[PDB]
Amino acid sequence: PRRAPAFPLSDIKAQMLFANNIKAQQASKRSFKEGAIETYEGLLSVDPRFLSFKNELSRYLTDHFPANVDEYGRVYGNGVRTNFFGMRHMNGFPMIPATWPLASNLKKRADADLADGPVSERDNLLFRAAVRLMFSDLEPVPLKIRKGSSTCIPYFSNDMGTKIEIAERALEKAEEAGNLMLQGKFDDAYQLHQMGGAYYVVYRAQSTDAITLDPKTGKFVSKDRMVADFEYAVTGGEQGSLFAASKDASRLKEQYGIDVPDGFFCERRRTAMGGPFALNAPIMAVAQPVRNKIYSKYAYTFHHTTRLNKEEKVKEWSLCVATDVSDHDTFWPGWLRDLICDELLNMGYAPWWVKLFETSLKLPVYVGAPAPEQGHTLLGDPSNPDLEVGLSSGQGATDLMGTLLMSITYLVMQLDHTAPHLNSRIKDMPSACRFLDSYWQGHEEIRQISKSDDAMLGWTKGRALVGGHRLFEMLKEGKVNPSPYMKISYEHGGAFLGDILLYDSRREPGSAIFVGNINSMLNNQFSPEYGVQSGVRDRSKRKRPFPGLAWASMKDTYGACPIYSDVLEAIERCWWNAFGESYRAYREDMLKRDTLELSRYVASMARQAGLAELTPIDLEVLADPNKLQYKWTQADVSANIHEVLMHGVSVEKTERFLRSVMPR
Ligand SMILES: [Mg+2]
Repeated sequence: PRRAPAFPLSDIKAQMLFANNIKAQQASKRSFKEGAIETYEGLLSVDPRFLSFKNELSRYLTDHFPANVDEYGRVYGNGVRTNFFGMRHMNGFPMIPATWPLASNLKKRADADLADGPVSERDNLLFRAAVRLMFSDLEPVPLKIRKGSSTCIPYFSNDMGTKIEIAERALEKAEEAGNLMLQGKFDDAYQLHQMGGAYYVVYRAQSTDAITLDPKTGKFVSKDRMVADFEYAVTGGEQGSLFAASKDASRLKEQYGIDVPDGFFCERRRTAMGGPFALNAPIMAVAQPVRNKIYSKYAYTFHHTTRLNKEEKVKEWSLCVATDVSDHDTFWPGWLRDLICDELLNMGYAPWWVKLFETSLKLPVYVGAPAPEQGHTLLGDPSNPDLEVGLSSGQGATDLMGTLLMSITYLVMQLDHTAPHLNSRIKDMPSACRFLDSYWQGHEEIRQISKSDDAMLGWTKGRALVGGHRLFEMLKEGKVNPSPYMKISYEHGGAFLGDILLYDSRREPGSAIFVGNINSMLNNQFSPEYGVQSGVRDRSKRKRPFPGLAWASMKDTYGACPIYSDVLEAIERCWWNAFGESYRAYREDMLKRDTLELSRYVASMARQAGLAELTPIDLEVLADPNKLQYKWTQADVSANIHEVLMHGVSVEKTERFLRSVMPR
């Protein structure tokens, strides 16, 4: 069923992806690299005292605080959903090998018995209504760019001035590039305007992953993570193999002279892709106005801030179903990209813009280094973008693509299994739009709160409620998938956007509360994804600009967890045992140093201003800006703090660009 073409780095097609500069050339050739992360300034993730600490703490917390999750996956009591062994990884050392990204997910979807298009006309109207409501009356805003982010293919620039020039040029030339693509002249669009080429595959660490302690043997077992070899990836699974990657860390002693304590493993590695910036800029210029619309007009379903903001909505429900989606990005359907594009054309969107958007979701992928002596291969031909990878992580609108798919998928699930009496309200496009507009504002007896693959489905009192309970039972039974679109199940320990829904004896949403996940505090404090990057002078460009600041927001973020105090005391006791120092004093010193350093970056902050004007969100984001890419948005952050992390292209340039894209 057609193998994807593959080109080695030596091939002209791969050489054309990398500009004639040191950074781009280094990116093309970069071999497999691994090493201990600098967890905190002067502390490596493999430091013997640190691993001793992690061993004692993970064992103690699991012992004293076993998971309190009922038969229906509802969290109660202590607010704990699993063991605490997830911290037991040699951070910076990945599992081997990482996966080769699947060039086509068509067979993957078909074999999982998932649909190759909307099943019914109702579903087709709902997906199309989502496009109409999300992309209609948009207002232009400046194009915001993350400081220190790469432009990837072909320049690999990290310079803000260069990135602004690239983005401004992209907005000027997007029309000419899109029109070339409409003529099938992809090579010309890429050669002239750097719009096309490929995604650059970077493998990111998932610092904590499931580990269990086998009571029979007293030995730890890491969760097997399936990976595709090159043959499997190019054939979409027709040939080659899907096998468990090796998380065994024994090798670190032999290779690096690192002592590996019992039950410590190599980290899970996830594919992540970096888009060609010239192609992403015109997409981002439309994506941000879309987010502003859905987070304002449809704030009920889409705008999530605090645990109390979520709680106010959920408390009004008679039933709350916390869903789980299996491997969302890889299963994301190309038919949805095509349906979205077709609908945007029907709405009157510039055909050249729609073509750029379509192309961004079919683009080839350049594989770097999944393992030693592997990689440096382009999958797919940039002259005719035709890949079906699912949803590329570095595409300019990935969050919206997952949100569009999932929001409709969950609504269809509620219609099919609980509310057939609402089907008569969805007869054509105008009625589909009116119904969806009402549903997304939380005005119907069936409701939802969602973001990409995370959601909580609700039922108020009414005709759909009884069906809601049967659907929940069907999910518990786990024999039948309730959706034709994606693999849906219930979450084992229901949570929404980091906050655990803590139920009491009644097991009803009315008396349930949202609390911070204590395991996430431990993940963030002891297993960060990145090192401190102490060599990167400009802190605003680091992956973790001000790690010390997270101490100041900790009580606000995690204080509501039933075992908050217990965990902090266990940390103090274990850190004393391992380092002969106070963890609290260590964090207070880091908080002081980072507070002082922060004022250098904030124009409004005097030489020793303090954190007085900053919110807990501001502090969590300054310690981890990745939270601004999956948890929160621009409007949730103070303006003076957003400026530390982002820079923008003027609204004058974007306003002119947006006028040319949008209908009449
Ligand atoms: Mg969830």
